[PDB]
Order: sequence, then C-alpha cells, then structure tokens
Amino acid sequence: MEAKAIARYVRISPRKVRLVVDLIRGKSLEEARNILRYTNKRGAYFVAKVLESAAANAVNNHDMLEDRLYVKAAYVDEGPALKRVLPRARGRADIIKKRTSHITVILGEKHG
Amino acid sequence: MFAIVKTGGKQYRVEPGLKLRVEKLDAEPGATVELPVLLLGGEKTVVGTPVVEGASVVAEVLGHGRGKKILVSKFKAKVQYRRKKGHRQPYTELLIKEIRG
Amino acid sequence: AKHPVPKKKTSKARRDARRSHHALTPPTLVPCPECKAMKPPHTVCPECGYYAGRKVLEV
Amino acid sequence: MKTYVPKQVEPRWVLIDAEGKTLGRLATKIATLLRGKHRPDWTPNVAMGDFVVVVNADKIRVTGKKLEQKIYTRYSGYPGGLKKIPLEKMLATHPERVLEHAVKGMLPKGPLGRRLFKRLKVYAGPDHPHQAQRPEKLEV
Amino acid sequence: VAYSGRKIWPQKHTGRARHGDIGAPIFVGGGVVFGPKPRDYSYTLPKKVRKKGLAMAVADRAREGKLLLVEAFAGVNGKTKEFLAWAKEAGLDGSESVLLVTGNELVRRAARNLPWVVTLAPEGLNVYDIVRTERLVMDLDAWEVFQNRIG
Amino acid sequence: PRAKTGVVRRRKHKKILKLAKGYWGLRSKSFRKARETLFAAGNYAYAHRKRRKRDFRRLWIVRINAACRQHGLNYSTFIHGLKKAGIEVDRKNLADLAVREPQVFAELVERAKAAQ
RNA sequence: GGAUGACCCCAGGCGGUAGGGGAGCGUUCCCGAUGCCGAUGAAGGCCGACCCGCGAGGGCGGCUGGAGGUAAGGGAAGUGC
RNA sequence: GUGGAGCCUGGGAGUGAGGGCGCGAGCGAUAACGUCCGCGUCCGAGCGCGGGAACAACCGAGACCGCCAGCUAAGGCCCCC
RNA sequence: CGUGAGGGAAAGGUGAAAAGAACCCCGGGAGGGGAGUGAAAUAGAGCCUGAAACCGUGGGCUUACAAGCAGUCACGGCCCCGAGGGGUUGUGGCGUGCCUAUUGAAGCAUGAGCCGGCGACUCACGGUCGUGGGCGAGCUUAAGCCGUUGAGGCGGAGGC
Ligand SMILES: [Mg+2]
Ligand SMILES: [Mg+2]
Ligand SMILES: [Mg+2]
Ligand SMILES: [Mg+2]
Ligand SMILES: [Mg+2]
Ligand SMILES: [Mg+2]
Ligand SMILES: [Mg+2]
Ligand SMILES: [Mg+2]
Ligand SMILES: [Mg+2]
Ligand SMILES: [Mg+2]
Ligand SMILES: [Mg+2]
Ligand SMILES: [Mg+2]
Ligand SMILES: [Mg+2]
Ligand SMILES: [Mg+2]
Ligand SMILES: [Mg+2]
Ligand SMILES: [Mg+2]
Ligand SMILES: [Mg+2]
Ligand SMILES: [Mg+2]
Ligand SMILES: [Mg+2]
Ligand SMILES: [Mg+2]
Ligand SMILES: [Mg+2]
Ligand SMILES: [Mg+2]
Ligand SMILES: [Mg+2]
Ligand SMILES: [Mg+2]
Ligand SMILES: [Mg+2]
Ligand SMILES: [Mg+2]
Ligand SMILES: [Mg+2]
Ligand SMILES: [Mg+2]
Ligand SMILES: [Mg+2]
Ligand SMILES: [Mg+2]
Ligand SMILES: [Mg+2]
Ligand SMILES: [Mg+2]
Ligand SMILES: [Mg+2]
Ligand SMILES: [Mg+2]
Ligand SMILES: [Mg+2]
Ligand SMILES: [Mg+2]
Ligand SMILES: [Mg+2]
Ligand SMILES: [Mg+2]
Ligand SMILES: [Mg+2]
Ligand SMILES: [Mg+2]
Ligand SMILES: [Mg+2]
Ligand SMILES: [Mg+2]
Ligand SMILES: [Mg+2]
Ligand SMILES: [Mg+2]
Ligand SMILES: [Mg+2]
Ligand SMILES: [Mg+2]
Ligand SMILES: [Mg+2]
Ligand SMILES: [Mg+2]
Ligand SMILES: [Mg+2]
Ligand SMILES: [Mg+2]
Ligand SMILES: [Mg+2]
Ligand SMILES: [Mg+2]
Ligand SMILES: [Mg+2]
Ligand SMILES: [Mg+2]
Ligand SMILES: [Mg+2]
Ligand SMILES: [Mg+2]
Ligand SMILES: [Mg+2]
Ligand SMILES: [Mg+2]
Ligand SMILES: [Mg+2]
Ligand SMILES: [Mg+2]
Ligand SMILES: [Mg+2]
Ligand SMILES: [Mg+2]
Ligand SMILES: [Mg+2]
Ligand SMILES: [Mg+2]
Ligand SMILES: [Mg+2]
Ligand SMILES: [Mg+2]
Ligand SMILES: [Mg+2]
Ligand SMILES: [Mg+2]
Ligand SMILES: [Mg+2]
Ligand SMILES: [Mg+2]
Ligand SMILES: [Mg+2]
Ligand SMILES: [Mg+2]
Ligand SMILES: [Mg+2]
Ligand SMILES: [Mg+2]
Ligand SMILES: [Mg+2]
Ligand SMILES: [Mg+2]
Ligand SMILES: [Mg+2]
Ligand SMILES: [Mg+2]
Ligand SMILES: [Mg+2]
Ligand SMILES: [Mg+2]
Ligand SMILES: [Mg+2]
Ligand SMILES: [Mg+2]
Ligand SMILES: [Mg+2]
Ligand SMILES: [Mg+2]
Ligand SMILES: [Mg+2]
Ligand SMILES: [Mg+2]
Ligand SMILES: [Mg+2]
Ligand SMILES: [Mg+2]
Ligand SMILES: [Mg+2]
Ligand SMILES: [Mg+2]
Ligand SMILES: [Mg+2]
Ligand SMILES: [Mg+2]
Ligand SMILES: [Mg+2]
Ligand SMILES: [Mg+2]
Ligand SMILES: [Mg+2]
Ligand SMILES: [Mg+2]
Ligand SMILES: [Mg+2]
Ligand SMILES: [Mg+2]
Ligand SMILES: [Mg+2]
Ligand SMILES: [Mg+2]
Ligand SMILES: [Mg+2]
Ligand SMILES: [Mg+2]
Ligand SMILES: [Mg+2]
Ligand SMILES: [Mg+2]
Ligand SMILES: [Mg+2]
Ligand SMILES: [Mg+2]
Ligand SMILES: [Mg+2]
Ligand SMILES: [Mg+2]
Ligand SMILES: [Mg+2]
Ligand SMILES: [Mg+2]
Ligand SMILES: [Mg+2]
Ligand SMILES: [Mg+2]
Ligand SMILES: [Mg+2]
Ligand SMILES: [Mg+2]
Ligand SMILES: [Mg+2]
Ligand SMILES: [Mg+2]
Ligand SMILES: [Mg+2]
Ligand SMILES: [Mg+2]
Ligand SMILES: [Mg+2]
Ligand SMILES: [Mg+2]
Ligand SMILES: [Mg+2]
Ligand SMILES: [Mg+2]
Ligand SMILES: [Mg+2]
Ligand SMILES: [Mg+2]
Ligand SMILES: [Mg+2]
Ligand SMILES: [Mg+2]
Ligand SMILES: [Mg+2]
Ligand SMILES: [Mg+2]
Ligand SMILES: [Mg+2]
Ligand SMILES: [Mg+2]
Ligand SMILES: [Mg+2]
Ligand SMILES: [Mg+2]
Ligand SMILES: [Mg+2]
Ligand SMILES: [Mg+2]
Ligand SMILES: [Mg+2]
Ligand SMILES: [Mg+2]
Ligand SMILES: [Mg+2]
Ligand SMILES: [Mg+2]
Ligand SMILES: [Mg+2]
Ligand SMILES: [Mg+2]
Ligand SMILES: [Mg+2]
Ligand SMILES: [Mg+2]
Ligand SMILES: [Mg+2]
Ligand SMILES: [Mg+2]
Ligand SMILES: [Mg+2]
Ligand SMILES: [Mg+2]
Ligand SMILES: [Mg+2]
Ligand SMILES: [Mg+2]
Ligand SMILES: [Mg+2]
Ligand SMILES: [Mg+2]
Ligand SMILES: [Mg+2]
Ligand SMILES: [Mg+2]
Ligand SMILES: [Mg+2]
Ligand SMILES: [Mg+2]
Ligand SMILES: [Mg+2]
Ligand SMILES: [Mg+2]
Ligand SMILES: [Mg+2]
Ligand SMILES: [Mg+2]
Ligand SMILES: [Mg+2]
Ligand SMILES: [Mg+2]
Ligand SMILES: [Mg+2]
Ligand SMILES: [Mg+2]
Ligand SMILES: [Mg+2]
Ligand SMILES: [Mg+2]
Ligand SMILES: [Mg+2]
Ligand SMILES: [Mg+2]
Ligand SMILES: [Mg+2]
Ligand SMILES: [Mg+2]
Ligand SMILES: [Mg+2]
Ligand SMILES: [Mg+2]
Ligand SMILES: [Zn+2]
Repeated sequence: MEAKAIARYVRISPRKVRLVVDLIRGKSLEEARNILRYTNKRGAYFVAKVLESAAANAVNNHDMLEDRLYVKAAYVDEGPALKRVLPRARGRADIIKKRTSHITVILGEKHG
Repeated sequence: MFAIVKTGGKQYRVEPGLKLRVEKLDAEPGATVELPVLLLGGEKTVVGTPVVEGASVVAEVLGHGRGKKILVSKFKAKVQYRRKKGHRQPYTELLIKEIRG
Repeated sequence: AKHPVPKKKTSKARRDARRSHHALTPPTLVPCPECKAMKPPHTVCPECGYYAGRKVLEV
Repeated sequence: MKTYVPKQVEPRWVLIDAEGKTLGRLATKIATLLRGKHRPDWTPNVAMGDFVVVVNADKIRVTGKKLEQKIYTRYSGYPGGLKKIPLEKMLATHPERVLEHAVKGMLPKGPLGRRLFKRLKVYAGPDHPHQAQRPEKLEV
Repeated sequence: VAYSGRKIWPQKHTGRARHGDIGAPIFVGGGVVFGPKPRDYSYTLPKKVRKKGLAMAVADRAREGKLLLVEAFAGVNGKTKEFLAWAKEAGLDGSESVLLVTGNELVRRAARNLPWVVTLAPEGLNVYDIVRTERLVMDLDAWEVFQNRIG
Repeated sequence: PRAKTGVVRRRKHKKILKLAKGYWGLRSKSFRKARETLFAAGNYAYAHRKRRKRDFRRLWIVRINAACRQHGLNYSTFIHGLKKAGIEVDRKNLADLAVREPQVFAELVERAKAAQ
C-alpha cells in the first residue's frame, strides 16, 4: 500500500529543491519531519507541504498508520519554465529562465 | 576415440554424438556422408600422411541453414563512398555417427 | 582580457561529476531534554523555551 | 571447435641464480617465463606465467664498456630534471634495479604487463624470502 | 510572397548568416522553389489513335462475348425498376458492370442510378469507359454511329 | 501534390539510433554522432574479421611452439618435419592436440624429427 | 544445356574521386474503388534477440492509439537532409 | 595477339590548380618539401591491406562477400613482437 | 517595432455528450489524494495523438594504478530470457571524428551545441538526340464550333 502527493508548478528551480528532497528519501516520516524543519533552504518549506499532504492521504484515504509511515520514493520533475527578459549592457537582452518544479512524495508503511 | 576430419577447406576434431556446422555440403537432409580422416587418436593413434587410407567418419546431415546475418559495411571518408551489404553464410549441420577406424 | 569562453560543451558525465560534492548534510539535531522534541544542539529549545534545564523564553 | 581456454591454474614458482649471466640474455628468458609462453596453453589476456625469483642479481654480467657507459635515465618533470645514473653506480646502490629495469622493458605495456612484472621477484645476494613457495630451481 | 524586400540584417559583422529578404525559400514562411503552378495537362493524341483505340476496345469486348447488341428496350420508359426487369431478362443480373450506350434518353435515366451501370450517348463512346466496365451493351442505332466513327 | 517529409526521416534516424545502442554519450543519443560512430564500427568489423583469422593463427603457433620445445625442438623445425612427413594437420588442430592430447602430439613430434 | 529470362552447369570480371550508364526502394496524390481492410481496432507512435530482401526497405508479433486506411497493375510529382 | 582490345556514327559528361619519386636536361648555387620541360611511375581516385617505429605517393600488393584452414611477398625470426 | 513612410508575428483540436469532477481530506493558495462522471481521465480543461533532444526516480552489469575519435575482434566474469540468445564489460589485439576544400587534413584549415520540423536541378515554349507507339509519299491539325458536364467529335487555315 502507498500514499502519494504531487505539488505541481512550484516556482522554484528543480536543481535547488532536489537537494532538499534527497535529504529525506528513505527516512521515517518522523525523521523527515525533523530534517525539513531545520533545513536552511527555501526548498524545505515546499517539500514539507508535499510530505504532510501525502501523510494525510495515507491516514485519511488509504488506511495506513501515521506511526508506520516512511518516505518510500520522492523525486522532482521539471515543469514549464517562465521566460523573463534580463536587460544587459549595450542594448542586449538576455533571457532568464525562472524554472518550475513538480514535487512528488510517496509514502509506504514500514511493517513490524 | 576421436578423428580429425577435413571438410570445407577446414579441419575438425569430431567424436560420435557431435553436432557440427560445416560449409554447405551438397547432400539431402537425412543423407549420410563419409568425411576423410587425417588423424585418429584416443585408444590407438593412427596418423594420416596426409589422410588414413581405410578410415572415414560417418555423418548424418541433419540439415542445411543460413548463418545469422553479418552486416558488411564500407566507408571511405571525404569521398561520399558508402556500401552496406547483408551476409548470411550457408552451412550444413552434421551429426557425427561413427568413426570407422 | 580577451573574453575566455568554454571550448567544448561539458558532458553530462563531467557536469555531474562536478556535483559529486553537492549533497547537503542533514541538520544535526539532539533531543530537548525537557520536552523530547528534536532540536539543534546549543540552541534554546524552540518547542518549550528551555535551555540549561530552565525556562529561558515564552514559546 | 573453438580454441581451448584454460580455467584458472595454480601458478608455478621458479628460482634463478643470476650470477655471471649476461644481463640482457637473462632478461629475455625471464620475460618469456613471466608471459607464460613456455606453456602450451598460453593465453594472451590472462596472467598465467610463472612467478620468478632471481638471486645474486648484483652478480649479473655485462659485455663491452657498459659498466661505465651504460646510462640509466629518470625525468622528474621539473626544469633540469633529467638524472643520469650509470650502470656501475646503479649496481653499487640498487643492484636489483638493473635486472628489474631490463626485464620491465621486455614485458608488454598495459595493465597485464604491469601485473606480470609484479610476479618477478629479484634479490641481490644469494637468498630470498619465498621459502614457503618452494620455488623450483631452473637452469636457463 | 507577402513580405518586404528589405535585407533583414547587414551583410557582415553581425555574427549571423547572410540573408536578404525573408521571402527567400530558405526561410520558414518564404516562397517555394519550383512548386506547382497552373498547368494544362492536355495534348492532342493522334486522331487515328483514338479511332484505332475505340475500335480495339469494342473489339476486345467482342472477342470475350461481353459485347451485346439490342434492337430496343421493352418496357423501359424511364423507371429504374423497368430497366431492371428488362435487364434481368437480357442476362444482366448486375453481377457484372455494364457500359450502356444508347440515344434513348428514357433508357439512360432508367439505368443511370444502378451502381453497376455506366450510361453514355453514342457520341460519347470512349475507351476508358469501355475498358472500365465488364460488359458492353449497345442500341443498333448506337452500334451504327460507332461504326461510322471507326470508319 | 505535396510530399512533406512526414514519417520518413524519424524512421531512418531510429534505425541508426538502434544500431548505436551501447555507445557513449551522444554516440547513442544523437543521430549525427551515431552515424559517425557506425561508419567507424563497420570498417573495424570488416578489418577485424580479416585479422581474427590472423589473431588465432598467431596463437596456435605460440602454443605449438611451446609444446615442441618440451620435446626438444622449435616450431620451425617441427613444421618442416611435418611437411616432409606429408602430415597436413593444421595449426588449429595441432594446437588442440598439444593441449588436450599430449600423447598424440608427442607422436607427431616423433614423426617430425624422423622425417628430416 | 532450355529454347528464348524458368532454372541448373562451367568459366571469367567485380578498389574507386569528377563523371556516364543500369536496376530498384520509399513519400504525397489519381485511376483501380458505389470496391476492399477497419472498434474482434485505421493512420500514427513505442518495442522485438523473429521472417523475407544485397540494400533502400517489406512482413509478422506485443504494447500504445482511437478512425481511418487502401492491393495486384498503371499514372503524376512541392518525393527522401 | 579475342582484349572492359580496335575502328565508325551519334547521346551524356567531367577535366583544363596537380603532386611525390626514378631517369634525361634547363633555370637555381653540381641550394630548397625550389622551379620548368621530357619519358615512366605511383598518390590524386588505392588516407583500403603488409613492410618501412609512426608517415598520400619508398618496398610488397590491385580489397565482390564469409571461414577459429593452407602457401607466399616485401620485411623479418633475442624480449616487447 | 519605427518620428514617419513603413516593417510585421506567434497563437487551431477534452469528450458522443459537460456528464467540466457535489462532498471529504492535506494546503494561505497553487497543487494533490479520495469520492463521482465517462467506453476511456497519463481524454481533467497546462486536455486527441504525444516522436526527439533535454531533466529525473528505481533496477541489472560496471568503474577509484588508469592513457581515450570512445569503437571493433577475441576470451572470460556477472545478470536476464529460456549445445541458444540478450545486457553488461575485465583483460588482450587492432584502430587519426563527419563534411568541405585541396597536390595533400585527425589535422592546430571551413562548417556544425543537440534534437525536431522547413530547406536547393523545375516548369512553359522552342531545339537536338534517343526511345514506345500510330500512319507512311505522306504525316499532322491551330484558333474555333458542336456535344458532355471528369464523353468525345468536328475544324486542313497552316506546319513539317
Ligand atoms: Mg542545513
Ligand atoms: Mg495527519
Ligand atoms: Mg539603452
Ligand atoms: Mg541559454
Ligand atoms: Mg537562461
Ligand atoms: Mg558454406
Ligand atoms: Mg562456416
Ligand atoms: Mg572526414
Ligand atoms: Mg580517416
Ligand atoms: Mg564524404
Ligand atoms: Mg581527397
Ligand atoms: Mg564518405
Ligand atoms: Mg588583454
Ligand atoms: Mg581573462
Ligand atoms: Mg581592462
Ligand atoms: Mg569575459
Ligand atoms: Mg575556446
Ligand atoms: Mg547535458
Ligand atoms: Mg545523470
Ligand atoms: Mg567537471
Ligand atoms: Mg539531548
Ligand atoms: Mg625457456
Ligand atoms: Mg595475441
Ligand atoms: Mg635498494
Ligand atoms: Mg602496442
Ligand atoms: Mg509586400
Ligand atoms: Mg511581396
Ligand atoms: Mg505586406
Ligand atoms: Mg522590393
Ligand atoms: Mg525594401
Ligand atoms: Mg532594396
Ligand atoms: Mg562577414
Ligand atoms: Mg558564432
Ligand atoms: Mg545566422
Ligand atoms: Mg550564428
Ligand atoms: Mg545579411
Ligand atoms: Mg534572404
Ligand atoms: Mg535583400
Ligand atoms: Mg520578400
Ligand atoms: Mg508560405
Ligand atoms: Mg504563408
Ligand atoms: Mg521553400
Ligand atoms: Mg526557384
Ligand atoms: Mg527561389
Ligand atoms: Mg516549377
Ligand atoms: Mg492555365
Ligand atoms: Mg511535359
Ligand atoms: Mg493542348
Ligand atoms: Mg451508375
Ligand atoms: Mg464501376
Ligand atoms: Mg495532403
Ligand atoms: Mg522535406
Ligand atoms: Mg513533414
Ligand atoms: Mg520524419
Ligand atoms: Mg534521414
Ligand atoms: Mg517512427
Ligand atoms: Mg526508414
Ligand atoms: Mg556499451
Ligand atoms: Mg548515452
Ligand atoms: Mg550524453
Ligand atoms: Mg537522450
Ligand atoms: Mg552504417
Ligand atoms: Mg572482412
Ligand atoms: Mg584488416
Ligand atoms: Mg631448442
Ligand atoms: Mg613449408
Ligand atoms: Mg603445412
Ligand atoms: Mg566498383
Ligand atoms: Mg549496367
Ligand atoms: Mg536510371
Ligand atoms: Mg513494390
Ligand atoms: Mg521516403
Ligand atoms: Mg517509386
Ligand atoms: Mg489530390
Ligand atoms: Mg471513389
Ligand atoms: Mg473509400
Ligand atoms: Mg469487415
Ligand atoms: Mg467497441
Ligand atoms: Mg488493440
Ligand atoms: Mg500510409
Ligand atoms: Mg496519409
Ligand atoms: Mg521495421
Ligand atoms: Mg498500431
Ligand atoms: Mg470518415
Ligand atoms: Mg492507392
Ligand atoms: Mg497502386
Ligand atoms: Mg491506368
Ligand atoms: Mg523541395
Ligand atoms: Mg566485342
Ligand atoms: Mg577499359
Ligand atoms: Mg577504355
Ligand atoms: Mg545525362
Ligand atoms: Mg567543360
Ligand atoms: Mg574544369
Ligand atoms: Mg585554365
Ligand atoms: Mg594549367
Ligand atoms: Mg598549381
Ligand atoms: Mg601527370
Ligand atoms: Mg606538370
Ligand atoms: Mg613525402
Ligand atoms: Mg619528373
Ligand atoms: Mg637508382
Ligand atoms: Mg633530373
Ligand atoms: Mg633542356
Ligand atoms: Mg655547397
Ligand atoms: Mg616540386
Ligand atoms: Mg629536387
Ligand atoms: Mg632539381
Ligand atoms: Mg609525374
Ligand atoms: Mg582533386
Ligand atoms: Mg599504392
Ligand atoms: Mg592507379
Ligand atoms: Mg581509402
Ligand atoms: Mg604503409
Ligand atoms: Mg607500417
Ligand atoms: Mg611496425
Ligand atoms: Mg598507401
Ligand atoms: Mg579486384
Ligand atoms: Mg610457410
Ligand atoms: Mg625474403
Ligand atoms: Mg625489429
Ligand atoms: Mg616494452
Ligand atoms: Mg527609426
Ligand atoms: Mg509606435
Ligand atoms: Mg522595413
Ligand atoms: Mg515568422
Ligand atoms: Mg472536440
Ligand atoms: Mg466538440
Ligand atoms: Mg465516441
Ligand atoms: Mg484550508
Ligand atoms: Mg482544488
Ligand atoms: Mg495530496
Ligand atoms: Mg482532486
Ligand atoms: Mg464507471
Ligand atoms: Mg470498447
Ligand atoms: Mg495513453
Ligand atoms: Mg486520450
Ligand atoms: Mg502540452
Ligand atoms: Mg478525436
Ligand atoms: Mg495529450
Ligand atoms: Mg504530455
Ligand atoms: Mg520522452
Ligand atoms: Mg541510476
Ligand atoms: Mg604503477
Ligand atoms: Mg583497479
Ligand atoms: Mg578494446
Ligand atoms: Mg584470444
Ligand atoms: Mg551472452
Ligand atoms: Mg561478452
Ligand atoms: Mg592504418
Ligand atoms: Mg585519433
Ligand atoms: Mg593519417
Ligand atoms: Mg557523414
Ligand atoms: Mg563544411
Ligand atoms: Mg578553401
Ligand atoms: Mg587552400
Ligand atoms: Mg594550399
Ligand atoms: Mg584531432
Ligand atoms: Mg582539434
Ligand atoms: Mg583559420
Ligand atoms: Mg577542425
Ligand atoms: Mg577558405
Ligand atoms: Mg548559435
Ligand atoms: Mg544533446
Ligand atoms: Mg533536422
Ligand atoms: Mg534538368
Ligand atoms: Mg526532348
Ligand atoms: Mg519523339
Ligand atoms: Mg496515327
Ligand atoms: Mg515550323
Ligand atoms: Zn523542549
């Protein structure tokens, strides 16, 4: 049995969040909660919301138990980029990509 | 008992019970052929000079086939020369029946 | 200067090998001896306001 | 019929008294033994030669004026860093290096040849520590 | 094409490839090289060939037994079921396609809607239609004009 | 009528790409690099099936030579003696004999010394 | 040889840039077609260590797809990166 | 002397920057990886193969495909090989 | 975009039907998870198909004494599907990218970041040869006219 949550179109760059996601892959729900809580990265606010949402789904829709939950899989895919103009010297216009993430957390139960 | 036989410009060490692919022989599937013997070894040793007069190896042809395709490709740089050929070498499958020493 | 510039595109292999040092180390945490909540060592506990066995702070 | 390939074999240890032998003419034989080419099941992509122990390397011989004129060479990578050390001096300081260096150049370059060279065990003076191996003495 | 003739950017020193106008066929949106233009595919095939051709085609059906001449068409007075009756009686069950040639308008109307029937006036007899169909059926009056045309 | 590229080019590229399975980086990933890699690959294969014929015979010879010297002669002598004796067993076979069948190999050695 | 490009047999030629010549493959469209294949699944996509072909290619199978496709023989080109 | 010989009529070209080497000269300095002719060759187009450490034109030799068979060529046969 | 004359884009498709997802759950929201609709929901509106480059998670094999146009030939190890095949690659052998231009390029000479799509020998009229047919001291019609409405015929002026 598995419970999942996907946060789509989060306005933060995939490479930045993955770094935070990698910190909790395989951890117990409790450990992951601590880690995010004292991870000094913006990404942590977002991963924490997907975790907690998956956890809720586990308990409320899928008949799993909070105390047995662990991050079975987590990954960050890239959404569509926001393209923005960054004006440079000499008439040049650069294009900044303000990138976008779809964050997935999947919880399982660590039985016995 | 083993024999060293010669078929298809090539030489093989055969023992009875052996299946062997050789160059294509002109003999119906199910036929039986006599291969020449160049050397017999095992219990007794007899040495052809080059073949041994009395001996022959008896083979039943199980069938004839085509080898898995080998692509033969040719390329020369800077000259737009390219060639691609598919090659399947024909062969015969033999079961080695007996060594008539 | 004369505007140096990459000579070849970096391979996926190379790029990712540069990143072999990029993994975050998780926050170091110890239990608060008063309320058992996990926290950074050497900090006043933000769950209960306790540090050095006493109440330091309203939380 | 495919050509025979040997399964792993137990390597044979061998012992050679270098005393009075001609450096180069000994080295070629040591090389053959290390490649394993005296063996009828020689296979070029596995180490399956002998381990070779040599003793009395300090008593190797050399013809002509080579003790004075043969120069060994080492490059450090630094400006002016080419050291030239002559046979005489090399024998007087690291005698086992003379045979070692000659055999090394007669082994293949590559991962295997490097490994083959580790199977050579050269000693100045009559003794060696490979008693446990009970190396078979060879006249060559 | 609709674009202007301005050279889009200077010949040299831009770091880009040289171009002229964006109508050039090398641009998405540009013109097409050697595309089709309005055309006349017709040509005057020799008259004798058409003639010899007509005749051979009718000849070919004749040699097969598939050419049938008829005097008149019974009761066919412009109704499909009428032609259908007559046809059955004439050996045309509709298992074989028929090029029906007659000047009787009343007969063409009756037969035209049948999937297996192509109708023509005799002035229209032509080899594609004969060759497209399995059986050739003609009025004598039709057969008469065809004989005058292959003369 | 118009005949747009359509389906045709993707299909040629997949063909080549599929042959390039296994190659490093863009060599299995980019049609262009794959195709380059393949030109080289086909020529090597051709060249190398030629030299496999040589690679093996060199091996047979090193093996025969080892087996000869156990009986006190060299490869060159052994081959001349075989010739003179009229023995035509080839080196692929002489080699299998030398390893799998020492008694037979010995006898051929004998005929070879004797034949000179 | 047999009569005819049916296939067998013997022999010989077969490195190639510019370039000449020959034979084919595939794309879009037309006749074939008021037909035929098709929801028991069109085209298209993704796989395949299978079959045919020297090759370009063509089959066949599984998955995807969900409404089209189109033979033998011919015809015509916005036809192959 | 039956050869991818020759000759005749016609269709289609491409080429009209060559280069190394050997021999014969001129020019140059009995210089040049020089230059300019002649006869030949090879590379060009044989940057396919063996030898020459490596190397278009030096030596060996003209690659239709396959073989875990045999004989040689130049060059080699102490080890690398 | 340009003072202006003037330049001048991109951008189509849920489903048969909105039945366009009530209500609950996490969340500030966005987003998701259930529930529900539908033949189908990786048809959920950022909607048919959904290739490729590109980014990731999971697994098999492999890699920290090794020298490399990245392959190829050989053998052996491991993993997989079941005298065989497939994947992987340790060691050994061999090995100077593609295209262009050149006497000659791996060349330290040009061009190309990669991928998809667009992208260059045609058409008319005349000519010249060849070729498939028709007629042959003859061959052939043009414009037009009649017919048809994807039907053909007439038309001899004229041309060779
Ligand atoms: Mg931190
Ligand atoms: Mg909860
Ligand atoms: Mg400004
Ligand atoms: Mg950029
Ligand atoms: Mg950017
Ligand atoms: Mg065969
Ligand atoms: Mg074979
Ligand atoms: Mg090239
Ligand atoms: Mg090359
Ligand atoms: Mg080229
Ligand atoms: Mg060239
Ligand atoms: Mg080429
Ligand atoms: Mg400067
Ligand atoms: Mg600088
Ligand atoms: Mg400055
Ligand atoms: Mg700079
Ligand atoms: Mg640079
Ligand atoms: Mg990259
Ligand atoms: Mg990666
Ligand atoms: Mg790097
Ligand atoms: Mg504590
Ligand atoms: Mg020895
Ligand atoms: Mg070898
Ligand atoms: Mg020392
Ligand atoms: Mg080497
Ligand atoms: Mg305009
Ligand atoms: Mg215009
Ligand atoms: Mg306009
Ligand atoms: Mg203009
Ligand atoms: Mg203008
Ligand atoms: Mg202008
Ligand atoms: Mg310029
Ligand atoms: Mg640039
Ligand atoms: Mg440009
Ligand atoms: Mg540019
Ligand atoms: Mg320009
Ligand atoms: Mg232009
Ligand atoms: Mg212009
Ligand atoms: Mg324009
Ligand atoms: Mg247009
Ligand atoms: Mg347009
Ligand atoms: Mg165009
Ligand atoms: Mg044009
Ligand atoms: Mg144009
Ligand atoms: Mg045109
Ligand atoms: Mg018109
Ligand atoms: Mg025309
Ligand atoms: Mg006309
Ligand atoms: Mg009808
Ligand atoms: Mg019909
Ligand atoms: Mg179309
Ligand atoms: Mg195109
Ligand atoms: Mg297209
Ligand atoms: Mg395509
Ligand atoms: Mg292509
Ligand atoms: Mg495709
Ligand atoms: Mg294709
Ligand atoms: Mg690989
Ligand atoms: Mg790759
Ligand atoms: Mg890559
Ligand atoms: Mg890729
Ligand atoms: Mg290829
Ligand atoms: Mg080959
Ligand atoms: Mg070769
Ligand atoms: Mg000896
Ligand atoms: Mg001989
Ligand atoms: Mg022999
Ligand atoms: Mg040719
Ligand atoms: Mg021809
Ligand atoms: Mg042609
Ligand atoms: Mg066909
Ligand atoms: Mg095509
Ligand atoms: Mg075609
Ligand atoms: Mg059309
Ligand atoms: Mg129709
Ligand atoms: Mg239809
Ligand atoms: Mg049906
Ligand atoms: Mg259905
Ligand atoms: Mg289906
Ligand atoms: Mg199609
Ligand atoms: Mg289509
Ligand atoms: Mg296919
Ligand atoms: Mg399909
Ligand atoms: Mg329809
Ligand atoms: Mg069709
Ligand atoms: Mg057709
Ligand atoms: Mg037709
Ligand atoms: Mg075009
Ligand atoms: Mg002739
Ligand atoms: Mg000729
Ligand atoms: Mg000629
Ligand atoms: Mg032409
Ligand atoms: Mg010209
Ligand atoms: Mg020219
Ligand atoms: Mg000129
Ligand atoms: Mg000139
Ligand atoms: Mg010149
Ligand atoms: Mg010349
Ligand atoms: Mg000249
Ligand atoms: Mg030179
Ligand atoms: Mg000359
Ligand atoms: Mg001379
Ligand atoms: Mg001279
Ligand atoms: Mg002169
Ligand atoms: Mg001088
Ligand atoms: Mg010169
Ligand atoms: Mg000179
Ligand atoms: Mg001179
Ligand atoms: Mg010359
Ligand atoms: Mg040239
Ligand atoms: Mg040559
Ligand atoms: Mg030549
Ligand atoms: Mg070449
Ligand atoms: Mg050479
Ligand atoms: Mg060489
Ligand atoms: Mg060499
Ligand atoms: Mg050469
Ligand atoms: Mg030839
Ligand atoms: Mg020999
Ligand atoms: Mg010689
Ligand atoms: Mg040598
Ligand atoms: Mg060495
Ligand atoms: Mg202005
Ligand atoms: Mg304005
Ligand atoms: Mg303008
Ligand atoms: Mg545009
Ligand atoms: Mg719709
Ligand atoms: Mg609609
Ligand atoms: Mg429907
Ligand atoms: Mg809320
Ligand atoms: Mg919502
Ligand atoms: Mg959720
Ligand atoms: Mg929902
Ligand atoms: Mg339902
Ligand atoms: Mg259904
Ligand atoms: Mg789907
Ligand atoms: Mg769908
Ligand atoms: Mg989209
Ligand atoms: Mg649809
Ligand atoms: Mg879609
Ligand atoms: Mg999609
Ligand atoms: Mg994809
Ligand atoms: Mg992975
Ligand atoms: Mg080392
Ligand atoms: Mg290692
Ligand atoms: Mg290798
Ligand atoms: Mg081997
Ligand atoms: Mg395997
Ligand atoms: Mg393997
Ligand atoms: Mg080479
Ligand atoms: Mg290279
Ligand atoms: Mg080179
Ligand atoms: Mg290319
Ligand atoms: Mg270029
Ligand atoms: Mg140039
Ligand atoms: Mg130049
Ligand atoms: Mg130049
Ligand atoms: Mg290079
Ligand atoms: Mg370079
Ligand atoms: Mg330059
Ligand atoms: Mg370059
Ligand atoms: Mg230039
Ligand atoms: Mg660029
Ligand atoms: Mg790329
Ligand atoms: Mg493209
Ligand atoms: Mg033309
Ligand atoms: Mg013409
Ligand atoms: Mg004509
Ligand atoms: Mg005519
Ligand atoms: Mg005229
Ligand atoms: Zn506390």
